[PDB]
Amino acid sequence: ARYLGPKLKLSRREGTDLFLKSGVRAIDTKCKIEQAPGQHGARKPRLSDYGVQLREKQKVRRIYGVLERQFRNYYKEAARLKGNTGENLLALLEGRLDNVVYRMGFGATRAEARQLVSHKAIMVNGRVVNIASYQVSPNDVVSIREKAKKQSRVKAALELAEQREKPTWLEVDAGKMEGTFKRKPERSDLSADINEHLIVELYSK
Amino acid sequence: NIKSAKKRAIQSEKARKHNASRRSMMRTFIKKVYAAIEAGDKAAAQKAFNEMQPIVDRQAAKGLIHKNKAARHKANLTAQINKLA
Amino acid sequence: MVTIRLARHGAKKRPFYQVVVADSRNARNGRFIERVGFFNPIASEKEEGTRLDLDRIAHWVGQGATISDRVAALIKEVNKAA
Amino acid sequence: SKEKFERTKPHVNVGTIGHVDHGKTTLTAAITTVLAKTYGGAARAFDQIDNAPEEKARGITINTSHVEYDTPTRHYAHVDCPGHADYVKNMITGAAQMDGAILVVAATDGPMPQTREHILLGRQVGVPYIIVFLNKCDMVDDEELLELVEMEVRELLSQYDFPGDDTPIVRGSALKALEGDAEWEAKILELAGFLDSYIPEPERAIDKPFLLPIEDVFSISGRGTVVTGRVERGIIKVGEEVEIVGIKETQKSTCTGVEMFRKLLDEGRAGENVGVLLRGIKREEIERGQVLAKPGTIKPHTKFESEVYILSKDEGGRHTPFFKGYRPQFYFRTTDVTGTIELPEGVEMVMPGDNIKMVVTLIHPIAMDDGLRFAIREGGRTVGAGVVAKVL
Amino acid sequence: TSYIGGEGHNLQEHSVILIRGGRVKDLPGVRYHTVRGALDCSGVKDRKQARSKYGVKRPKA
RNA sequence: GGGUCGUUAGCUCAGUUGGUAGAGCAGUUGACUUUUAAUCAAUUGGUCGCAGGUUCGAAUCCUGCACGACCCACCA
RNA sequence: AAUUGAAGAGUUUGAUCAUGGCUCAGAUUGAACGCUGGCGGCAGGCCUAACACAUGCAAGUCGAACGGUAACAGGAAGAAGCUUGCUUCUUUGCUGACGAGUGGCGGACGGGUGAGUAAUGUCUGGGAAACUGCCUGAUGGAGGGGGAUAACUACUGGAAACGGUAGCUAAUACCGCAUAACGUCGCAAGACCAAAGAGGGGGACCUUCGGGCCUCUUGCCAUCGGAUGUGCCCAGAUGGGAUUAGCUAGUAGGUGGGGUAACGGCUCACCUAGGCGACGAUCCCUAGCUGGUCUGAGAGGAUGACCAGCCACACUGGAACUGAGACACGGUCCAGACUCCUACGGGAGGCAGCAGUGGGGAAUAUUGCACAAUGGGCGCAAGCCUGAUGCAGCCAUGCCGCGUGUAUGAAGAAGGCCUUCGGGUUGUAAAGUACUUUCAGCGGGGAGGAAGGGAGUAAAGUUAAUACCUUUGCUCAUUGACGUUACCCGCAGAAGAAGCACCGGCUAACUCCGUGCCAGCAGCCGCGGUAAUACGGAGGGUGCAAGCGUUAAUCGGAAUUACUGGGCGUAAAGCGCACGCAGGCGGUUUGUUAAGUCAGAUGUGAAAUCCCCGGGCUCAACCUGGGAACUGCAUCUGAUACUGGCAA
Ligand SMILES: Nc1nc2c(ncn2[C@@H]2O[C@H](COP(=O)(O)OP(=O)(O)CP(=O)(O)O)[C@@H](O)[C@H]2O)c(=O)[nH]1
Repeated sequence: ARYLGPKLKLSRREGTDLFLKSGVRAIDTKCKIEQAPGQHGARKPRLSDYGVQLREKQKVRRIYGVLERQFRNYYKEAARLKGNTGENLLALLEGRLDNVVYRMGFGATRAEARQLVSHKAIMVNGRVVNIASYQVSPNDVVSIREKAKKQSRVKAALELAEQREKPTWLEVDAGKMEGTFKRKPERSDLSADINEHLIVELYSK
Repeated sequence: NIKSAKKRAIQSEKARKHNASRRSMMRTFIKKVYAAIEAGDKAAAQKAFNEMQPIVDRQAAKGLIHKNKAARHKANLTAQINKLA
Repeated sequence: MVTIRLARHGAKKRPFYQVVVADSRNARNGRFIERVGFFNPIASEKEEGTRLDLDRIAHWVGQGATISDRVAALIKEVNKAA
Repeated sequence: SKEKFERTKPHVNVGTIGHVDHGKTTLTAAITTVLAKTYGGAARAFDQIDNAPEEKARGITINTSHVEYDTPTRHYAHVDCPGHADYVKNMITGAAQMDGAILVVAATDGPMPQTREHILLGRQVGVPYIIVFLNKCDMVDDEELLELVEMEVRELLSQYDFPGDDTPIVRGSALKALEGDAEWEAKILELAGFLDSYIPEPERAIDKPFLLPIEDVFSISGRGTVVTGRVERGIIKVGEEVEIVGIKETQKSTCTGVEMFRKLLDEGRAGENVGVLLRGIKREEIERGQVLAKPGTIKPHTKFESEVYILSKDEGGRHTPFFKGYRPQFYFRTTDVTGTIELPEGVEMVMPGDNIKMVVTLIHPIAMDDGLRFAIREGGRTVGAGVVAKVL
Repeated sequence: TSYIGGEGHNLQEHSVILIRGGRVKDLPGVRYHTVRGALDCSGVKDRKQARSKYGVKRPKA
């Protein structure tokens, strides 16, 4: 269900630093970034309309490792909602459990985030969860269970998190790695640039 | 068929046989009156009408006649005899 | 003969009994006059799990419908006062 | 479904062999009625034995017929094999369900080609001791000529290494036997006595991984695919999923049945001759000639090496040596797979009498095991007998 | 009258095979396809690309 | 599993009384010609469906088999 | 809070714009096939042969209806071996219980298939000439008599099945006599009609010592209700063909008789000679219908497998009986075909009930467990049956979730691969290395589904009664099919778990080597003739994910059937033109009416399903409360400008 392939290859495909390989060493710098999609990166794309739409759709899915059919499930779920669908879908994607756990800082990469949920570590409302597709309910808390706490990794996992932008819609105890969920993530804060405008057009046909 | 309910078959057999005889005797007291009306023996016809009166109701009371048919026989047959009474 | 019984709904391993008024000569989940409330025996210790439309119960039983012993014990569960 | 069977006594694998048209099936009728008088009941009539009507148009048992009889000591699953030279391949198949039989040869004839043919292959299939019952002794009351018969059979067994000294050579008649005469009927009783005595009860492991060479698939209209086979080793219950191993590429199958000669049974045991139902299988998926066995414990290959002997014309074999391109059939208990003759560097041809060694290349992959013996038949008669040495 | 796919085949007068619908618009009348890798028309020999089609197994290694 | 008849160059297929493998088109290759086609010629083809037995001589006859087809039982 | 919703491209031509065909990008399925594959949850799983069938099972129960007791454990009179009450055992229905049988109830329910049926069916909403077991309420009764018969004995036909004849006997079986009213016939007076007894407990009374008797639970009988189910009628809607235009003679109706629960040509008799049709009759083809499902911007079109309602059928065709109800799946009678047994004279059987098999086909499963829970039939109850149902199994068939790991990592290696053989790429990828260990696998803890029922005991009603019985607490033992349960803990080591289609443009992503209009490819345009971005393979890369493609069917794009929303001087398309019936359309004024119309209220539009907002399974799928909608239709009352009817 996970891509689980070379996490920097997806980077060069879009050329964008999708923070897949964020880990310990802050910046990538060891792959000749931006100009190395595959074997023939010499050809600058004519890139048709469907391309910019697809390379936008993929780009978003690459940031969180979301599968197409599963992403489309998130899509109609965003459509039946009121307001601006382009904003409703992003909050749904941002509201992922592993996503919030990452945003709290419990891991340098989202890779560990999804992996952490699966191995009986993350505990919300005193209830251990293994489903990464868990839409986080409004105004809650998140934490790590004792018998899986700070196993030489968890502390260092929050190391890069110090130099992150550190979002607003959440906080953390950080003494036990106990995050705290607040309001839903607003559009203006998230995305930064990734055009959700293109995404809604794509699936509409 | 292969069933303990084969008894319900022979019971319906034992039923229909006795049920036939009573229904048979009932209709003959009816035809007797009709035969009389064919002539116009209001004396004997009325007598036969009175004669079949206790036997017509008894059958409907047992579960033979649907008592709506019974009521009809006491009405239309009366309509026949009174028309020549 | 009309009666009050359960309707056995809900998924596999998770029964959601619908206390319904219907004729005994019908199917379990078959044709029914009206579902007179519901009942969930496994509605984990929370807000709901049992609702009997007491209004039509007295009305229908006061017509010829017999309550089933399960629901009869459920009337002892919904306790007219408790 | 009918009658669940009881584990009273060991399931011994016996039967009959012999020269064509020598009343082997005839004796079969008498032995069963013996236990219908000395035991509870096991009687079988000559006509009841012959299952096919075409066998009632020739008298020869074209389709191998099994009968059932049991002594007050042990049970005996019988295998009446035809003596016809044109029906020896069917004989070798049923030989994978015997450990000792009854050499039924007409007393007036003596050791002949087809008597000699069925005996050699016996060793190559796994049949060590066979008590010889010579039938038709109501027409040849001459002791002197017949003393040579019992004499030369012991010599005939020595020709094929069978120690004919311990095995009794018995004379008797089946005519008066089954037909009510107290005399020859009691002579069959002699066969009822020797059967329990001489041949002991070899220890067929019921704990060893499941193995059952497919004897013959039966059309049980009502249950589906039912197949019989000798559970030479192990046990099997109504529910364990085993595979179909052999010619076709192996796959599993649930054993939803265990029955013995139309009699019910819960679980199987070693050395047992029983029929088992296989869940959701076409009649032609599994086929007469393969092997049923436990999954994950056996792998099949095609080649193996062997020390081979060719029948000389003195014993009844072919005439000349065979050259490269010759492809007879090697028989592994119940399989008639054709095998190309790979002669190594030096021996370009094998004379009818060479005990040479060479590599074998069959046409179909069978569950390989170094040691499995095989009979070689082609041209109407036997062209060899050998043993698997090494698989590649 | 369906077209026999695969660069080379092994069918002959009987071969009970499977037939999938497919016109060719290359040969008139032909509007069907033989199912390569079916009942009798087995997998095309030496195929590495598109083995879901042609019914070819995954390489030995 | 049984017993009865088939299988031969690229193709359609030969080879009677057991004497030694090819015929008509061709697949293809050169020529005529708008390319040709046709056809004239050129090249070729089987370990006689696998082999063995009797054979001086076996594609012919004697069976057992892979690939086909009919009836016979196939009834733990 | 309850529909915020619509895309195109390639292709005729030298090239252009139109018209107009074709084709695909999407999604869906009761899908199969190929390649592949780790597990789990929740659904689905013969659409073809309404073809045929071995075996097991699918509806039996009540002794609180009765005579009985052939069985089973006891009681009792006796007996015998011999440890004279230790036990052996014949009697015996006296008990607990219970075959066969008589009787009562159900078996017409639930289950299955969709052949037939084009409308006697369905869906929608009104109507009146209807019947109604069990359940519930209420008004009276529940008196007294009679003749057989099953069982069981005996003789006995027949292969068997199935019987026959002569004796024996009961009942809540059957039949009279009586008695009846607000019941039935009749305008009325009058006339006529019903039945059933058992079970528990017991003081006085009383024992022909069976019991009469007191009392309670219950059942039976008759009348009026109600509920429910069901029958019945009317209008409308509910597929194709006009290359079917005519159809019919109980056919259209009256009266009279008969018949049904009910009215009726439902059926006869006489008479009338009509009635059905162009807003499509009849005949033929095809077909289960509806809520809904798929798709669609909506409108529609197609479909309607499943869940659910209704309808039809039960080997084929027909008929009838018992019964409240069938004109009947596991009922009968007969004829026929197909099978089985045969003693050859004669019978026996219907898997389209759950599994299962043969055959068919591209195509789909266990001859599992249990009535634990729900429902149903019987019964006072306990209990018994239940292939409905609740589960388990088989299968990637679908929907959803998770995992196969993560981090560091330049030596920018090995090798594959391309080359301007500089270099690049594969490639943080791997290795090495730091940690984590989900699910599987093994070893241990462990909910919830379970409400009851049973016995004992307490109190409250009832009654002569502290008894019997009903209601309500306490207590004990408990009641688990699933079940190696949900879930949790531990152990082990990254070890067991990633492939599949494609890369000319459509439409995401490139070259080399080789084959030479050969092999080949393909949805459309189309590619291949010695240097192929499409063929075969290699490298790289893309899409997707336990799935991916292919085939097929449905719809959309298709505004190429256009109502919403198209065309007709020439692209297909104005009849050659005119008169003219039905039909459709209709100037202007006043007034009225209120069918159409509009507004409001009400009944219904079933539920499940789609939509909104919440809740519970670790989340989801799914289950799911409440609401919304169900666009319709009927009725009453209003507005009455407009269309229409009617008057000048
Ligand atoms: N003298 C004598 N002749 C006998 C006796 N029994 C049989 N025969 C004959 O022996 C012959 C073989 O009979 P058969 O029963 O076919 O034998 P088989 O054992 O089936 C033979 P095949 O091997 O062909 O199948 C027949 O001729 C039979 O009549 C016997 O007791 N005595």
